[PDB]
Amino acid sequence: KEIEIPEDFVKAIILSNAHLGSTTATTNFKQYIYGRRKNDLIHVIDINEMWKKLIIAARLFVSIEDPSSIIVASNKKFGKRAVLRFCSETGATPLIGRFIPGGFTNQVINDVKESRLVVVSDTYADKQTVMEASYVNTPCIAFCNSDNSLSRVDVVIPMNNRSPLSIGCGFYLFAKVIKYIKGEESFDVDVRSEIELYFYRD
Amino acid sequence: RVRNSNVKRAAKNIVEKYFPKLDCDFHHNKRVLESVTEIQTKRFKNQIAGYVTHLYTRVEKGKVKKIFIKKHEEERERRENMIPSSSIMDTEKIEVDDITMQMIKDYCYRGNY
Amino acid sequence: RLNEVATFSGHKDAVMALGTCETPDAKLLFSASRDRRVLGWSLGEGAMFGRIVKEFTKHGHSVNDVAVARSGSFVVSAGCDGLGRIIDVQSGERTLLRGHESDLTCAAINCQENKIVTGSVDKTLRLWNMCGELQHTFDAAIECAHEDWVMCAEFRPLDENEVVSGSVDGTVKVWDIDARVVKSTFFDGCLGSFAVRALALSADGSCCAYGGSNCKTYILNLAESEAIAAFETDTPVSALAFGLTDVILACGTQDKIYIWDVVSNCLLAVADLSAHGKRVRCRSLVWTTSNLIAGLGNGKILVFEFV
Amino acid sequence: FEQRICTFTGRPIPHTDNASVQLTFVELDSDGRATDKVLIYNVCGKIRKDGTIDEILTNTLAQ
RNA sequence: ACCUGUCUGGUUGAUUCCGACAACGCGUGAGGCCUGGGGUGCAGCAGGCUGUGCGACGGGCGGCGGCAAGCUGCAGGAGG
Repeated sequence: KEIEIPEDFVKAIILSNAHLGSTTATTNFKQYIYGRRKNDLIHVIDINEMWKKLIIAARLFVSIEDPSSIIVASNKKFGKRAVLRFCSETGATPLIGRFIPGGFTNQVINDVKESRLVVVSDTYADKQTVMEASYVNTPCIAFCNSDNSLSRVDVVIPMNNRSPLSIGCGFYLFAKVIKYIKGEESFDVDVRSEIELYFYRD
Repeated sequence: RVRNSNVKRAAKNIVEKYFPKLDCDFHHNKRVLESVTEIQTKRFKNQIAGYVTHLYTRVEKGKVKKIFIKKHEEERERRENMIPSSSIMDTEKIEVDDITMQMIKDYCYRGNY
Repeated sequence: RLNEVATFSGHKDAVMALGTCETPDAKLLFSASRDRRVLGWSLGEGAMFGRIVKEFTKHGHSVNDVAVARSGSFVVSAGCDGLGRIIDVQSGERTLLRGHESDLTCAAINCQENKIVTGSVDKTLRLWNMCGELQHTFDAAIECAHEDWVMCAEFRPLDENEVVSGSVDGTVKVWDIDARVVKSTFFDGCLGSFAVRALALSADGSCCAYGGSNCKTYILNLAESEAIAAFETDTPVSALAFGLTDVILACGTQDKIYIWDVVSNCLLAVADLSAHGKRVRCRSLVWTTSNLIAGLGNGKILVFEFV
Repeated sequence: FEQRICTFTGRPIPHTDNASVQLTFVELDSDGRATDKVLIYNVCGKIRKDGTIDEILTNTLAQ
């Protein structure tokens, strides 16, 4: 069967303005669109399509033996704690800020591990990582906006990344399904206290 | 004059390894440097210990984004834990605009324009 | 309830130490500073008050501490060149102390003016008597001796020969020197961020205090070897003295002057020095019988009257 | 000698292609938990860089 | 072939550095350095001599620039 969204989780993404998608949508994105707002010219994203791409991304995440091999990256400073609260929780390796090019190809540098998956916050902001992953046969999940490019991305999570809470909500929910996939924690999470660690407050 | 990478990368390491033993006054800041390093020539000590004070002034303001000090994240995580006014409780009967409610017609709650 | 009465002309750099003496009807003040000179200040009648009386300018570098005798016959200088000196203020002539390796930090004289302790950054605090005779070095031969610089050291007054010693590791190590063995070593009242920079002793010798680089001051009674109370400070407090004829403390930090009542363990008054300079930093305030006198990192020496 | 047939195109994966990616997916239980068996997926190079690898993998995994 | 590294910009006497960056790390040169010059601490000895150190780093302050590098004025100082 299909897993249903909690009313707890869908409470988050409306005030995340994750369904407040973008003004422009590509034809690769139109299946993630139920409609567009005729008032603000903003495409509103399907939540049901957003949730099922999360569980496929969670399915692809756990399939590797070690989650620490997965190198998750975010260029912007909005997702700095969104990837920091993620990797303490999921047990992955974080990459924050500018991804140094050649980070997967050049073997003189050994700061991190050789990736078996990468997931990025934005292909616009981390175009260097999604290209460098394709040089080393490494898969790429990505959060992808309505205007964003999706080439060299295996799994698109249709969600907004131009809000400080938005990737903080998305990296939260992607961490929520992961232990739900393992059965480590159910949806009994009480979002009152957890998601604010992912949130970018300054 | 402009210091070089032989001085700046050196003085970056001194303030990073040995931050609490330092102070804003230069002559005390040099007195730690003979005690804790081995620098041969006395001019080049003054090159390093001068830039240590030029670092320790702006790391006292916390301006540099590179270096990382044990005291300065434990003070930061106190600032990180904001007493949370998350709007999930603050929003009651959520006003969602006219077409945004129509996509949630299968399973819905808190209906407002 | 503190009033800044007057100021001195003073040096052109940071005053490291202040000190006075009880003489027959004269109150000298000796102000050690960073421009390699130590001045002598009189405080008698108001026209005579604040006028330079003595001056010693033959040190090599910053006079990091100075020590004035309770008799007042002589003044012990502690300099960063590495050689302490015992200056006879009437003669103007000095002896030398050659024992330390480098950059002598602190000095103190006995109640009975027999011996003097000098502490430095070479992990040593070496004792001299009144002639220049290196009696003992207390580096590593005695166990529980601190493994970094000694920033401050004083004598316990009513006690015969007990010496207190603050250090960079935060351990205020106090010992009887009668037999060369350590009595106690404190740490936050219980027995390099934590780094005590200056300490004070009471008149009765029981009450004692030490500030630090941990933005904290700890006030303790050495006879019980127990902490009386603790008092918190905004910046890494450096200056510290003790009030005369009352159980009253006065701390000086990078910007402010905290006058903390001991027996009431509450803050009586605060004076801020931000009006004077930006790189103002109060180092080594000291009390007189009339009113307490506090020196500053720019060079001015400020006089305050307490209520 | 053997060459990986790409699942979605049906074409063989080209010779020494770096964009070619192995894709692993655990089967999902009825309540949504992970299972020990794994869907194993072969992906050609050019279908990634076209960006068309997304929408095909949506409909294949929807089955 | 070559290019990037070795740079839009800012900076420096300096490819000196800040910074953004398909580059990352290094190396020469530059700097550091060595000699003389001024200030004085100690020591030794006798148009005074020569050892040993200290002393200045652009440190402090004000204004520009701010991840800034730095520039510039003044104080202090024998010396900027």
